[PDB]
Amino acid sequence: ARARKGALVQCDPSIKALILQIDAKMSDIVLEELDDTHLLVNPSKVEFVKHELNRLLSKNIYNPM
Amino acid sequence: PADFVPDSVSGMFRSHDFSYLRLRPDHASRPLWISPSDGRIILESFSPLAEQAQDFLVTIAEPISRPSHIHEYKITAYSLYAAVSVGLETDDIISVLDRLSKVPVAESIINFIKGATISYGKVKLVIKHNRYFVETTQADILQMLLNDSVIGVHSFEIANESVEVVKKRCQEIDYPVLEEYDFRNDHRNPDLDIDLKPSTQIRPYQEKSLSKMFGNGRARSGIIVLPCGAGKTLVGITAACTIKKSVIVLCTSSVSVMQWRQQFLQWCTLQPENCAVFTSDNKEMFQTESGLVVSTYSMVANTRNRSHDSQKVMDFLTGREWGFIILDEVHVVPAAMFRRVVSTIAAHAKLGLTATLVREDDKIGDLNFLIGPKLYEANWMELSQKGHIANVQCAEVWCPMTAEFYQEYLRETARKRMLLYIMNPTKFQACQFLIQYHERRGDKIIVFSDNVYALQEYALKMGKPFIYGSTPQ
Amino acid sequence: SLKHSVTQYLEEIPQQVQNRLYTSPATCLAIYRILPPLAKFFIMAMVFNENEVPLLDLDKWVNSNGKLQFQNAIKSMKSLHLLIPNKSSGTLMINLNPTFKISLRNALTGGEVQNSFGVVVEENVVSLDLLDEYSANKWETILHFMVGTPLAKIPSEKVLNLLKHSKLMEEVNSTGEFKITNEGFQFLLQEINSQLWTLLLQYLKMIETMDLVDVLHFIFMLGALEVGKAYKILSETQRIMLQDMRDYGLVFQKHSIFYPTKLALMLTSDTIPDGSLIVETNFKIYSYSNSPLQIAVLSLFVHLKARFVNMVLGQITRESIRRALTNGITADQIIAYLETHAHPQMRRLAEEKLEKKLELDPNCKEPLQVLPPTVVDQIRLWQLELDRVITYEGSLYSDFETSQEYNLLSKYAQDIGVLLWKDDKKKKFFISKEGNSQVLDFAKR
Amino acid sequence: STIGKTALGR
Ligand SMILES: Nc1ncnc2c1ncn2[C@@H]1O[C@H](COP(=O)(O)OP(=O)(O)O)[C@@H](O)[C@H]1O
Repeated sequence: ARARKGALVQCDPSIKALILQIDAKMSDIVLEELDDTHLLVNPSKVEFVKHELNRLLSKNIYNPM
Repeated sequence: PADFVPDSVSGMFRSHDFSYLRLRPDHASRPLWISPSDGRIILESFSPLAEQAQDFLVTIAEPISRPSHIHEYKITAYSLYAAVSVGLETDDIISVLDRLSKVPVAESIINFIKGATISYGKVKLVIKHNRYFVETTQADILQMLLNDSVIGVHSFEIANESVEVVKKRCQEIDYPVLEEYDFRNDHRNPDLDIDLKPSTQIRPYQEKSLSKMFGNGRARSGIIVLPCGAGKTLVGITAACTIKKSVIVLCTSSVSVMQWRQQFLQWCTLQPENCAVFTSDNKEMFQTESGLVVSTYSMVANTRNRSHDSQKVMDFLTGREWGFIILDEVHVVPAAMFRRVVSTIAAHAKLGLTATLVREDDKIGDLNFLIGPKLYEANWMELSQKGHIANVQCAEVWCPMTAEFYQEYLRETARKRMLLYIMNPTKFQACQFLIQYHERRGDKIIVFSDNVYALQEYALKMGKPFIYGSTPQ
Repeated sequence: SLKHSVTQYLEEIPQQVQNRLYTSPATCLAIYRILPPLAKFFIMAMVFNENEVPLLDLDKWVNSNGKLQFQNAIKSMKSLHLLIPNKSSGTLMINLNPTFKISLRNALTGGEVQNSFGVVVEENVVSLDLLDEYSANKWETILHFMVGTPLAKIPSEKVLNLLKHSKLMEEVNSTGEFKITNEGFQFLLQEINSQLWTLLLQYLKMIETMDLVDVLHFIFMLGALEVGKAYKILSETQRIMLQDMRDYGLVFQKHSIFYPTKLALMLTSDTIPDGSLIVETNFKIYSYSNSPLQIAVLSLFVHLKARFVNMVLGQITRESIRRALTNGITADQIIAYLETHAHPQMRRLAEEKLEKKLELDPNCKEPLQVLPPTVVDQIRLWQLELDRVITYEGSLYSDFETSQEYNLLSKYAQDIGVLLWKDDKKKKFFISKEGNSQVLDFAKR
Repeated sequence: STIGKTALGR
């Protein structure tokens, strides 16, 4: 009997690996690893990781002009 | 734009709003829209006069995008420079544009056209006995050109290698040079007796391009752009057969040269004795007075190392004053040194043939003073729907990388991830399934692969042959 | 959807209020037209006879084929309490509401009406020059403020308050700006008649304590009135209601006499194209439209680059598409707009494409796609990109003493539909924050 | 148009 507040992130192995790299550089990002598709993350860092992940993924996308 | 109230949405268009003008009463018939700022032309291909405008717009404006319904061209300085040469003046252009334009032509557009359309036709580059002479039919031009820092019925010599410099200087200065060859009155160059046999056929677009090239009757110099497989070989053969002068063709391959020659002989009545192939294997040249030399850029642009036979061939090429040069895949001529061949090799007429007139660097614009402007371009979907070319269902397959390789993708550097995401198993599995399905459908399949290691791995895995640079002819 | 929405709102009203609503013939004439044709036929049959007819006699009229329509007609008529079913002598007799009957009789036979339809001042004005311009300008201003394009004369606090308090035009003071929503885009996609009905319905729901029956009296009487003529001024609530309706561009006041406008008649019943556009394979849009409303709505999902008098040219980009999606607009709605505003050239080419498809294989009737499938695929793929990352709020349960207890709790969560993931090997599971309290209570019990 | 299908693979 123990409850822990947090944010559940559901994704695929690739996004999970990206999140693992981000957490390895910043341990506080991921609070815990649930499964190969689920990670428990800090509520405060959700709004920051979303924006930073969008910035990181922008590289793989070609946006002319 | 006087006493014209802006709309509430005018802010969204930053200096692009074109509502300050009014529409003519005959808008329902006039198919053209003109951009007063960017120079873009919107053409209605589903309205009367669309056919009459489709060729004039191609002549005066470069195509940006030409989808099914609405065509998009653009007027530029280079396009106007190309148009002003073939018997076209601002007066005629403006007359046709006004007669076909829903909106009146703005004073800014008129000024832009006038500035560039009145600076052509005062200098001519001629060649006499392997000497390049910059002949001008007027003398008063000297008082400015000879007084300019770079330059220096009257004719003066110019260094052959300095052609690439003088032509660019001419582009910068008001007057650019035009290379016209009156083969009818050209008797010094020995003639070659080759004609197209009756089996030859000219497609309507090929005939239209030839008309745009020979409308005045004097052969000009420039570039021709046709889709791959449109018949560029036949276009070149027709040009050579109608000019009837000594010609040298430069092609960027040996198999291409072989088929070039094979089609050359098949399509025209060229006698084998008058034909010569200049490649690495055999270097013999025709002993007849006039013939054709088909070689490659590697065999014409090299200056340091040459064989004994190849040195004799190069001396022959330099000593003789050629009459026509045909550059296949001309998009490589503006390279660091390939541009040197244009200045060194002597020829009265230069034709380039290429399906694409674009390249990564900014040297594409140098083609204007290297070989001349573009002459003709042909649409792809138009020919596809007219049956001249095939229709393609282009598809992009998204192969998800598996976690095992993606985890290494994250850590690996830039150089290794290239092989990593190219050798993913999902691509192999999809390729195998598609190969089986299409083989049951009875299709002839080509699999391209730039990476030699990936090509070899796929070939050895699937039991199928691979071809790359190491493969012999 | 017009009649359906109006009928739904009228059905939700209490019977006590409906009985008083049927007092004026003006409201009855408007309500009568909204019912299905079979219901209207039955109502017209019953209005002129002062007797009771059994339901079986009405059933006899309908043929076997229209037996299904009979059920819908009777259900709709009974929902509004228009027909009062009285059972006596072993027969389910059917009778019409006396107030509705008398109102219809007065309206049809020109009986006493108590000036429900109003009077005439015989002082006509120029409808085209003034009424049309006034209503067009005011409706354009409200729609411009809705689409978000800058506009000088902002709408009045009345309509602004209605907009905010309604689901339409979500606003936040912390952000300090107003933005459109999914329902907003649907409203803009709806026709003029439904566009007016939506706002009027929202006003009807918003008003509190101005009688509900009086509001419908005024609206239906306004629908009754004809444009281009004067009408002398009515209820005390209806005076302020008329002033408020002037804020929606429906009725024009000099600054004593009010005049209905084209939208007033548009309220009652319905009544190259402007708005038709061409979409190219290069993700380019060329809309042969000259209207700031259309330009602004196109700007939602088009990265506008320039414009001409006759048309507007733009380019579809990931940024514009993401903006539209973030506003809550669905790709289905976007393609619906494009399809219903497709150019005749696009429609003809698509018809030829379908003809070629059927000629090649007439066995299968492929759907008619006006615009190339690649654009649809790209838009849906961008929506999938936005939906790539999926996150939920909740808590994780672990360290279960017994597998039986773990299975019991997980199964209870699954039964109540608050289970998102489970693993038997690890004896762990995750539940939604909404069901966290229920799961905890069940665990305690 | 096969967008909603599960991705290809083993
Ligand atoms: N007018 C034509 N009549 C017959 N065949 C033609 C014609 N134009 C092109 N072809 C054919 O098109 C193919 C490609 O010709 P080729 O000159 O190699 O094109 P390119 O050099 O532009 O790739 C050849 O099979 C050629 O015979």
